[PDB]
Amino acid sequence: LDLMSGILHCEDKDYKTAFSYFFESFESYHNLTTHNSYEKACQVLKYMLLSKIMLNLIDDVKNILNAKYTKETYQSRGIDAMKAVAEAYNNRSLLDFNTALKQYEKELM
Amino acid sequence: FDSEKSGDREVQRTMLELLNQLDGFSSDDRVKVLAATNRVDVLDPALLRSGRLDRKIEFPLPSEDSRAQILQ
Amino acid sequence: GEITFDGIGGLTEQIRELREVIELPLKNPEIFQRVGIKPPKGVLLYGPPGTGKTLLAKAVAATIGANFIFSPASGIVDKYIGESARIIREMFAYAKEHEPCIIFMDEVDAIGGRRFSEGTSADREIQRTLMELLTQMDGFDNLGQTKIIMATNRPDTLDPALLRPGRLDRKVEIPLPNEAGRLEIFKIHTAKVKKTGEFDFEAAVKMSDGFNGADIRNCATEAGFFAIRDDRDHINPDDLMKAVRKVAEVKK
Amino acid sequence: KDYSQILKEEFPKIDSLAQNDCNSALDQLLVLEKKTRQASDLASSKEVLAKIVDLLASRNKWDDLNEQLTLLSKKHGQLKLSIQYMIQKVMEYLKSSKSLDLNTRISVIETIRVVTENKIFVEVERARVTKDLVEIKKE
Amino acid sequence: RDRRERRLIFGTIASKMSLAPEADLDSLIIRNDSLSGAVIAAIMQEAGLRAVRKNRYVILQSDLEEAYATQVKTDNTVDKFDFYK
Amino acid sequence: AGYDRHITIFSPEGRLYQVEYAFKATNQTNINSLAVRGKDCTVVISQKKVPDKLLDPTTVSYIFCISRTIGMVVNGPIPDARNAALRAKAEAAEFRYKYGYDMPCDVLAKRMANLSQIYTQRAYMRPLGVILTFVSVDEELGPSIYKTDPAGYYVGYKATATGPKQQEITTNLENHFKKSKIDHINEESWEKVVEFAITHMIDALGTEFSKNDLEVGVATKDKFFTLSAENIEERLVAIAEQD
Amino acid sequence: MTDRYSFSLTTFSPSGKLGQIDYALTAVKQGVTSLGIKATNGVVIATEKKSSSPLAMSETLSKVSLLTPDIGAVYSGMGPDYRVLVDKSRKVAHTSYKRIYGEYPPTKLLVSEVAKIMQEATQSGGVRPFGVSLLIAGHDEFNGFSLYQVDPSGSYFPWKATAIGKGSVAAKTFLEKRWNDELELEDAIHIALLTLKESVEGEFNGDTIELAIIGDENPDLLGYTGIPTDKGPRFRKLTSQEINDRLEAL
Amino acid sequence: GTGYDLSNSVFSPDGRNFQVEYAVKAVENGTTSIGIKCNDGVVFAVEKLITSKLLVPQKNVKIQVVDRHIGCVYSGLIPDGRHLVNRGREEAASFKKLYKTPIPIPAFADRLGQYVQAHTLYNSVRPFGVSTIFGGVDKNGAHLYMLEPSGSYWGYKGAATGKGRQSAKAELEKLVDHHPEGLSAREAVKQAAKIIYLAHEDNKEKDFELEISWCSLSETNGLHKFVKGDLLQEAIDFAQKEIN
Repeated sequence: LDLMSGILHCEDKDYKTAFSYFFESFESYHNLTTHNSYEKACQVLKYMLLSKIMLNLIDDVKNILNAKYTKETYQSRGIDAMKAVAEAYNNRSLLDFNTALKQYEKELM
Repeated sequence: FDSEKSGDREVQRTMLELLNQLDGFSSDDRVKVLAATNRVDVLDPALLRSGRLDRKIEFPLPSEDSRAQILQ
Repeated sequence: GEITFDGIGGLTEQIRELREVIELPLKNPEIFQRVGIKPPKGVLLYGPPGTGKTLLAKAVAATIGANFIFSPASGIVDKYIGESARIIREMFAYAKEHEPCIIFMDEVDAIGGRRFSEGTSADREIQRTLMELLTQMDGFDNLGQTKIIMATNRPDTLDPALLRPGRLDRKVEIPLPNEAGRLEIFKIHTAKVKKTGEFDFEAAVKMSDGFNGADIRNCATEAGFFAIRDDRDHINPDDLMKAVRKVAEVKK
Repeated sequence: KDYSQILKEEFPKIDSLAQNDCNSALDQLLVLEKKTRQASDLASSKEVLAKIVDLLASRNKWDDLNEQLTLLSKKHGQLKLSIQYMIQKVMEYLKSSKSLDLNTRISVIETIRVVTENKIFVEVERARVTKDLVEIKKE
Repeated sequence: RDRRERRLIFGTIASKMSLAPEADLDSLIIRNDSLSGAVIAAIMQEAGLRAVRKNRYVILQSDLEEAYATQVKTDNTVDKFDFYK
Repeated sequence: AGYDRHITIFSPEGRLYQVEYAFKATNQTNINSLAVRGKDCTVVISQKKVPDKLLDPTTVSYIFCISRTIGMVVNGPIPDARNAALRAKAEAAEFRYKYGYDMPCDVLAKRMANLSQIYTQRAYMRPLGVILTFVSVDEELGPSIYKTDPAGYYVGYKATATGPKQQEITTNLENHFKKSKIDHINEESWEKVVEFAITHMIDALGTEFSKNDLEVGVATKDKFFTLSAENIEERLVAIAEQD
Repeated sequence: MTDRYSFSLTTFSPSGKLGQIDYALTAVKQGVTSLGIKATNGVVIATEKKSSSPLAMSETLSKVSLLTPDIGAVYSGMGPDYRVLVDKSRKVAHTSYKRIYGEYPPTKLLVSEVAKIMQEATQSGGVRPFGVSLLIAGHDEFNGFSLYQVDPSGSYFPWKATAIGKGSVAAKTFLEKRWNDELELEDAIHIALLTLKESVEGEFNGDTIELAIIGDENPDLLGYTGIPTDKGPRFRKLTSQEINDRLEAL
Repeated sequence: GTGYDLSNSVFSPDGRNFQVEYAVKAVENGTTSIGIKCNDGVVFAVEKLITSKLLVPQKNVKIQVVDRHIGCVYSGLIPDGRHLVNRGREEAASFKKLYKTPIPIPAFADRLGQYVQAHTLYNSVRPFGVSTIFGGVDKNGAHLYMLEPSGSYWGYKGAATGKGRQSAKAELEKLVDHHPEGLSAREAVKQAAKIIYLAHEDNKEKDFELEISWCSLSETNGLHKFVKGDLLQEAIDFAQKEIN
């Protein structure tokens, strides 16, 4: 219910409260064990990082991958694509923005 | 201790203002407050201190030789 | 103020907390604007009436030097046109126009309280004062540098709407002072009383339990009458033990 | 009964001392301390108990004295502040000595639990010996 | 209250205040139960007050635990949870 | 009018006010006691306050002896304590009169539960201002703790606590058992169990006591006794070493 | 010794009712949430164990008691008031019954004696009435399975499926949600687990939930063989491992 | 809602019975009584209010006795203290009936304690507003207990109650440090007389009469005896010189 609601908070901007809808599911599907697969749990984590990039907070994105409590050992190609977007926001260059576009195009696009 | 002070509401603020006015001027000892009553029942930590009632002087009934001096 | 912060000793546990939530935000409010927080507005100090209440009232304004606004509960409830309304509003405006102002309330149980059934029979003045205090704080005009100190007999008998955060953020009990804190008090009021150099200040601390500057003056009253009987201009260190022991029987 | 407690200290101090100053002293603390220690009743701690440390000094290697000092603050004791006064004094004998005591001053900091862990509300001595350790590491 | 419904206040009020990456807001959610809007908002407010007491312009993890013990227990009364007598 | 707080009747809020005021009388003495269980035994420790120097430390006891096996721990005034003490010793004797074997642990808690109800159910009897705590070693389930409140309710407890500070003592006992995932403490000798309860007691309180300020009950298998002043002092010296 | 209050504490209110009984229903509606359902082949009884501390073992307290093992019971209300009813009901069902009829009482006969005992302390002076509500359901050789709802006033009422407790307002709709005459004994268990879960604010497992059903006569729970007339007790209390096994089938 | 003091079973919001607190006030309005606990025996001392010279000395004695081996003394109302001893004396014969042995101190301690705690439960009966002080010698030693109107009693190395208990408790604590081992029965009589004169400052409005009795092992051999002869005369002249 929060994942379907968090999508409605995308085109409406206001990403401050949109991260709570996505973070509520991460700990919810984590305790489901077999009920969640590897690919389904990977897409849920991508929603949290995508909401923070729209909110423009660099420190909160680095705390997700660095801290094991926030990461819970979930990593893939599409997850690393969100890190390249956050690094391109500080330097403000479209070269690194389109760099991860072609390589990660499978999962990213 | 009760909540029935609604009828005593005028009496309640009487003792409250007494504590307030005695704290206004602490440099004047020439204003004396004396209360002559039958006995003491309800106490208070606010009533016992400087500038207020402190020494309790009992007024018992006169003794054998005391009534002889009064009548004389 | 006429009473500094050295005569309120024994409350130093609370004194360290009160100075940081009152003296610190009043002298330098600009430190909170950088973080984005808000300082508390009111400070609720309850306890037994008459003990340390008069001292802490003048002690807050002494370490500051601002104006001391005293609000007696007797004059708050009267029969007039707009009585308690004009008292709080003009005080609210006088605190905004003049920043160095400290408001102190004494015995708010008369103007407060839950009563019994929460009905009103000649009770309209109780709700008149309480509703105005809560409405001025949550409005679009707050008090940044203004501190309001309230006192009552019991905290549980007041309005729970005020105790919630957003208006009154400070609830602090006033218990009896410790033994090490009553030594500094006994060196102040007794200093004005003429005595000798052999006077022992450690005689009372053993027999004193929760005796502030108000209770020690009763010991000086009994010691002042003793100097006339013995034809002396001072008192012996034994007069301190006999005077505190008499007070310890009536008090705690 | 009044001064008789402090008179029994110097009596074994005179006659014969060989290697036995450790057992003939610290064991006396177990007999006393039971009903004593009110205000002025101290005949040993803070006064004579500090003299025992002065007796154990200049006797054997400081490693044995450093271990016996922990046992005083281990079981019961009285006040850690009184022990902190002795620790400040031991640092003075080690400073005027030096020689092989350069590494001894480091072992005293780690062995005593007063410096490593919280004991009494006065920690002033805990940071005093710590600054001396910084001067050793900087060299 | 709910875990996310309370988190909506943490992610909002604390967004306007300076904090540190060491401080974690997840510990103040699950541990807290049945709190109003101002009580949770007072946690971020008291954390900033205690930081000024130590002269700090940010919010650390230690300042959260010091301000947590004050607002965690609103019930001092006894004789509760009584299904008997 | 004020008969709700005078005699025991159904209140508009569904609470008995007269009985609830008896619980506040348990904290008048300010005694915080915890009960822990070993492997085959159970050890309980209670606080002891001696305000007057003329008090005899041998006569003052907060932990009584019901029989050679089952003990009792009471927090509160002695007059309400002896009311439940005379019945507990009598009902334990009446059991072997009609049966002949030893009363189990959960049985004495039930016998005293209906008796404490008589005070609450009947208006002419006031409820006791004490709380009953029974610890012993059962012949089947082994160590067990049954703490009977004046309400007349009893249920099994892993490690319980009482007094105003019981909230701080309980928090210490929660973090210790969740790590070991066991209800009791596993130890062979019963002397080490005494040191285990003192460790959790000091950290919850934050102060130290002497041999005369504490009373340590010890319930072993088929035996029960109470440590004297010299035995409690030996436990404080033994725990001083190592930890 | 010489009780001086013989007057009843329950008096008629000026509104036309009894205050002591009306105020006793408050503790019933504020008590522990329980439920029961009567099927054709058996009766299911479920309740929730609410512990004020995590260190309190819930295995000692039994919220589902046993009078005679044709009938289960549960209390939505004061425990001590319920415990004295257990000792007295077993007495009138054995000393005053089994010593006469030489058998065990049915469901309708058991609620008749318990209802009279609850009123004894209500009318008598110097004693407080019973504010506990009981649910008594069992099997009969003729009328079959029958369930009753015992009020603290002493008036029982028959019910097919009833739930009383804190969430009793919303629980009655859940028992009236899916119901028919084709329900089984195990089919009512899955409904009981989903209904009770609505009122559980804490952990939900076999330890914190007490589930007891009334089935056929169990020879394994009897203890002897060779007598065909007695096949064993009908009442069976489920363990912690059996409750968790039926949770994955929901 | 007031009225908490109108019944014994009604508890105050703080959990303290008002009737119990009022029973202590009745003790402060009565004649004080002291006591001394020795090793081989116990010593009891109590004064008397002298209205005029019409009172005949050594006739009416507030010190009671339980069998021959136990003395008793109370401070408070006269009928309350004497009735409690009668219950203990009648039950003392029941103990010798079944058990054939004389009742010791620990068996006599719980004897009077069960009655006082029973009156607090029943609101229809009045509790004893007196402070009972009893003692004696048994097979295990000599013990001294002090009973309170609330039914609270424990071991006491000294017993002080009544109006003058404030100055009496200070002297009993000094005798412990002066004699940590024990005290003789003859010296305890002289020391108990000085304590009585110390509390006489409030009683100076009238005269005074001292009644001292003690029971020990090596002297009375478990027999309750009153101080008479030259032992009483030497004890009076010794305390009167030290008090002034």
